[PDB]
Amino acid sequence: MEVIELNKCTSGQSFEVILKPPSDPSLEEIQKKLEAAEERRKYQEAELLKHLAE
Amino acid sequence: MREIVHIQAGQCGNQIGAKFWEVISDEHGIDPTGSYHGDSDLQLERINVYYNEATGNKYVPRAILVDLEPGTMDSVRSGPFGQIFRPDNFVFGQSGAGNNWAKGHYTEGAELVDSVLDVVRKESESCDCLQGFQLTHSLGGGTGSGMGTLLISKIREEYPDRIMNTFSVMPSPKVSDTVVEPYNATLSVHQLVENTDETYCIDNEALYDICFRTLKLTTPTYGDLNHLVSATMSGVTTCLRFPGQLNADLRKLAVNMVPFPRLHFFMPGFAPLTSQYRALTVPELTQQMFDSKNMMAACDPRHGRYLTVAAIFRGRMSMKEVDEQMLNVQNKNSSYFVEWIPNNVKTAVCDIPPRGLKMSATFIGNSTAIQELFKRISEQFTAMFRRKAFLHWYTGEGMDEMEFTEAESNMNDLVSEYQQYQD
Amino acid sequence: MYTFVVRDENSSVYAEVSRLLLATGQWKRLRKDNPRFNLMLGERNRLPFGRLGHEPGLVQLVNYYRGADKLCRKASLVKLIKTSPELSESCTWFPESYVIYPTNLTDEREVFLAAYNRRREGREGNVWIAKSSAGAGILISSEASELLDFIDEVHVIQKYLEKPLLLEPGHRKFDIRSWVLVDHLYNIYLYREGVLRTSSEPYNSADKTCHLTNHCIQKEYSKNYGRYEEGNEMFFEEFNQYLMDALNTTLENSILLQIKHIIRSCLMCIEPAISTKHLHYQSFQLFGFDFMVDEELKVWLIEVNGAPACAQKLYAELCQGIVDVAISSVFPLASIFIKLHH
Amino acid sequence: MRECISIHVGQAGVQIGNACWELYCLEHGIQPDGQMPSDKTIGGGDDSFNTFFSETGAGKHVPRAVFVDLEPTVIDEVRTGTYRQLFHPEQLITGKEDAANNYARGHYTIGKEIIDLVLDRIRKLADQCTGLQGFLVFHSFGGGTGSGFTSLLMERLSVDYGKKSKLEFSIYPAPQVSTAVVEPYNSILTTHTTLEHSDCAFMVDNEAIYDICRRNLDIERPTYTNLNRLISQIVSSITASLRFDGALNVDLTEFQTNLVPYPRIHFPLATYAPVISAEKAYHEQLSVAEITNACFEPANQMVKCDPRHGKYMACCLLYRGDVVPKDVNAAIATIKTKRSIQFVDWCPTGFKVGINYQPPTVVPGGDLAKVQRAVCMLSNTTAIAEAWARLDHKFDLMYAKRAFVHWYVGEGMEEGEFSEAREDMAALEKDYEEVGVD
Ligand SMILES: Nc1nc2c(ncn2[C@@H]2O[C@H](COP(=O)(O)OP(=O)(O)OP(=O)(O)O)[C@@H](O)[C@H]2O)c(=O)[nH]1
Ligand SMILES: Nc1ncnc2c1ncn2[C@@H]1O[C@H](COP(=O)(O)OP(=O)(O)CP(=O)(O)O)[C@@H](O)[C@H]1O
Ligand SMILES: Nc1nc2c(ncn2[C@@H]2O[C@H](COP(=O)(O)OP(=O)(O)O)[C@@H](O)[C@H]2O)c(=O)[nH]1
Ligand SMILES: [Ca+2]
Ligand SMILES: [Ca+2]
Ligand SMILES: [Ca+2]
Ligand SMILES: [Mg+2]
Ligand SMILES: [Mg+2]
Ligand SMILES: [Mg+2]
Repeated sequence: MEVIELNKCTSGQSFEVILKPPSDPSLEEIQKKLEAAEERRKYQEAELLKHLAE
Repeated sequence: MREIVHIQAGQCGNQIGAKFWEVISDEHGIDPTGSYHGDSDLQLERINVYYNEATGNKYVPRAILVDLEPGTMDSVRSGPFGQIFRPDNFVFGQSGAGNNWAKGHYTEGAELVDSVLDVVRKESESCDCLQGFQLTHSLGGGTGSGMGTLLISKIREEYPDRIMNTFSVMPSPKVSDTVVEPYNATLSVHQLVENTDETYCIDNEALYDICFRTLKLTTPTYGDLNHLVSATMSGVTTCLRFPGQLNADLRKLAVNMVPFPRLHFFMPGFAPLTSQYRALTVPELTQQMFDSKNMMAACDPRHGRYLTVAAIFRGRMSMKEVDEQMLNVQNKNSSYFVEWIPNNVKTAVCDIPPRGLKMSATFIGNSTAIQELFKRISEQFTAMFRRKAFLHWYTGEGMDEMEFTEAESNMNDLVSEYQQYQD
Repeated sequence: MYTFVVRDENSSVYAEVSRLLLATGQWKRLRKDNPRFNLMLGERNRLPFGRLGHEPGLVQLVNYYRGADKLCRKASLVKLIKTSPELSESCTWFPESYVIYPTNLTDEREVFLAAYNRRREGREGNVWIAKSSAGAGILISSEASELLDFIDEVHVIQKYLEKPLLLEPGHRKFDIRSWVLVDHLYNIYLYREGVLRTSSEPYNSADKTCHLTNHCIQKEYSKNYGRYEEGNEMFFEEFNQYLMDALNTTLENSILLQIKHIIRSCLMCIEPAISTKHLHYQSFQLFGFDFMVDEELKVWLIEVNGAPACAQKLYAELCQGIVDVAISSVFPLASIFIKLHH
Repeated sequence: MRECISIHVGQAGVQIGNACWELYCLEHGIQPDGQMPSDKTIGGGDDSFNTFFSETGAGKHVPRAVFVDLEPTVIDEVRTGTYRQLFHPEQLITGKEDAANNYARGHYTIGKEIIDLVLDRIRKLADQCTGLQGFLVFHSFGGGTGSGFTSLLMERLSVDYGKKSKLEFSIYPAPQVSTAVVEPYNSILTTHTTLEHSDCAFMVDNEAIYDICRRNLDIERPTYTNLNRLISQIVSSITASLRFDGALNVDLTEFQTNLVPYPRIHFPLATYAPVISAEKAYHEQLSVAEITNACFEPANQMVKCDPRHGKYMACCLLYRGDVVPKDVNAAIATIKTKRSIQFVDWCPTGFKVGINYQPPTVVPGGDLAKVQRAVCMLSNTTAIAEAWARLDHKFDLMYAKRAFVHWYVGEGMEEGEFSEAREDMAALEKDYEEVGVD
């Protein structure tokens, strides 16, 4: 049971009580994923319009 | 401003569509002349979903009336709320369709569809954010069935990223006009399987039984049948017409109700169904709401399983007691809800009840038991097709037997698809 | 109409409980994977406690206490007794035990050898027993070298009670099995009916047939199975009469008082760790305590089984009691236990 | 002084953000019109409260916040709400059609079309910062925007503000108030793509907030307004150290240092006490030991789980009100001898304590009663993994049948991203079990 690093001020205070010692993707890649998904949508819609065309 | 464009085609579609606008126009305080005379701001909160606002504070329904005959539409224009519809939105021919899917879809209907799409385009061009479309029609006739599915296919081609919703009346020998209704219904069902996101299956067999068995109507008429459709259509659209958070628009509804693209045919239910001054408790609404006798599709829910369920309680009631009753139905009959879709039952509440009721409940279920309706149509179809009976009415319009064979196989596949998820 | 699921098909005890619940007409059994259940008869291994108590409008109860394995494991029980102040290393009703990990892997090898040499030098009885939780594999030897070499081929080594109370006629060993039920309120109920799993072979302080009282070992490797009592199972009525005719005492005074004391001390110890008082789901569990009695009429704790079976004659009575105090107390419908207050 | 920018995404993020900024103004004495009489440095200053509020030449204190939603209705509330004068139009971003509870629709389809606008608005606030610490992102797991667009924003933020910290306040989905069946899908999808981009996330399970309202506030059917008032209290207790003078959790970097020894395991459990119903005329004020002891009752946690059957990696006690260090230590010593508090061997067994003398502020007319002292415990327990198990199980049930998957594929998402995200959660659950189990 130890208390350390006691800091006090007007609005409060903080401290630490110890009870026992121990025993990213780039913008280019993100754009590719976003465009790859938009391309699959365009392909799916083109097939639908192709289907409706028949 | 998520606008919905309404379309009603054929005799059944216009007679039912007319009653729908008559019912919801009353709930929103809109009179036959389009003037608002309500007393609650909740009536106008989402009035633009179905109504346009013109000069003079007038509210004009965003509806398009289509038919190959002038008969039924002349009755609408002369009906109670006939003057509230936009005059230009009446698109009709003169030849009729003779209860012939081919006439509505390939010959007579083809000659008139482009002018209908011009009205749809005009209505859509003014929408700030178009949700999609809702169509009212029957599947047993020629115009609503044949031309109705033609419009859906052409609307999807021009608005592929919008939601397509339909109220589709299924034919039944108990309330039958012609013997070719199974032909017309089978041909249409395949169209609906491909080109709609949500289809409320309204079975004239169930509507007749409800009027006869429950409501005690010995000689039901189409007017009696359309009373149940008005109340049901009003209930299923409550979440779209009033402020809420569950299924508030067409796409979110489809996301909660359609786990697989082709299984998008719903069983609507309504409670109460009184043949009248007694107060209905929340437990009573729940029991009747899930009771087979209150289903509009003439399918036994206990013969299948619920993929998803949408419940809408209307009126001033205890939302706490509503949650209890809904959980009690699921927990007491959980064997009828598929266990691989957790929490597949969503409940919404609306303070404004329907006209003449202190409170009501509307049921929207995606059950695999709907296959019983498709099997029924499929059996009646095959009984005649195996002898090529009455086909000449269709081959005379350019159709070939092969197209019937394909429609037969398409619906038998749909039945098989429902059967795999029921186990 | 309450609902329950069965996730342990090999449970003879709860197979009867499930049979009784259905017979009441007020319980409906669901699929083992249906989450809308009131009661779960869960599996022994990896019961998903994390998914319990998250069903709106459903009071959920399970037949196992999460964390009770600390008491129902060979190595766990030893550590719990030594490290818990409520029990203390100076515990007088638990045999001197040590946790010995195999060399092919804390550990108490040196500590065990220290106490072993003290007995060898002191001329005292230095017979120990090695066992583990993965047994049917037990070794009883007086040489420490054989015990450590056997484990290498996790175990625990404790003192072997060399002076056990021997029933007459027969001069045979035995053990006492007590069934204890703990409900969602942490009431400790002791089933009035116990059983003595006696050995049909005379005890020899110099073959494991007369030393191990297991029911499977007596019915397989013993040539006197069922000679004195049916199925080598002597119930309290007969045992109590023997204590009166032979030792001039009763089962309550000479033994049962110590058993009740041990049951309370163990369960009261782990209560803060496993209690479901303020938890979003409730737990109960049936335990099987095994005791040894020496010639001085002193009771010793051997182990605690978390998924115990019951004697054939006592299945009905005990299972009904489980439904009455453990299941029906939480889900009422439309005493054979002794409450150990604390 | 170093600024912090708050970002509110989707309905849950916006409405929760609206509740927090309301509470901030009451705590700092800022009026709805933006004026702050106590602020003697007009038009500037580097005070503690300036980390969240900028100052105009006219003395207005503008929150360093951005609101984003693919639908205009929710953010229109803030445009005409009580504190509409606090924000300017540039801070509020709205679309026309939302993500329809579809992660793919929020991340790919609709997200791709507005991501650059949101970043441009974030850049405007960043340019007003002399030393930007990072961001606090509010959002739900279940919504299409909260889940789908947030993950895309978190990716870009890492690219545009690589050195800045990012903390989350995430709303875990609960069926009692949920609005979609696919919320488990969206929760796991957004956690997968956001894990590497978040330094510290505080999850709030609507189930826990819902029951706390019904149990401790006597609310029969809690609403979002009830839930958010309580959530903003916990959020206030967590961010108080950034807005007031102190020495504990003085910057966003200190949150990771004090609560996250392992990066992937960055989901601390929050427990708050006391929650008292304002409908009670008089209530016995709880002591330091009583509220501290309450921090170990599962019924007061933001996520229902049993910390007794896990291990701790760090633990912070945040007190607000009449609290002195002497009483804190006396309550901690007593709790050790009665509770099952197990730490990991490679970590000390202790508590970092922070005390702010100003007691908690309560919105006038709300449901929470005024209290003399309150505490919020931030504990990194392996027990919180129970929430992942529940979520992953519901995911497995639906995905085994591919139920609703066509909605995501239709937006351009590949089915493989489902299993990829699920395999990441599988590894996440495995990490928790290795740390907190023997
Ligand atoms: N605690 C709390 N949860 C909310 C609130 N609003 C929504 N939620 C939860 O958020 C989940 C749905 O996400 P939303 O934020 O509503 O959806 P969204 O982010 O707007 O994305 P969209 O799908 O495009 O509408 C549900 O599980 C709700 O329970 C709120 O105000 N407070
Ligand atoms: N310290 C000890 N002193 C004396 N006998 C002991 C002993 N440890 C074990 N035994 C004997 O070994 C028998 C079985 O031991 P244990 O209970 O560990 O086996 P087990 O767990 O396989 C049987 P169960 O699970 O049915 O109790 C006891 O019934 C007892 O006869
Ligand atoms: N419920 C209901 N069903 C109708 C109505 N009118 C016709 N039907 C059904 O619709 C089918 C006839 O289709 P109909 O609409 O008359 O054909 P269309 O005008 O060419 O599209 C038959 O199965 C009738 O039972 C009506 O007003 N209400
Ligand atoms: Ca012609
Ligand atoms: Ca200033
Ligand atoms: Ca990073
Ligand atoms: Mg007709
Ligand atoms: Mg055992
Ligand atoms: Mg939204």
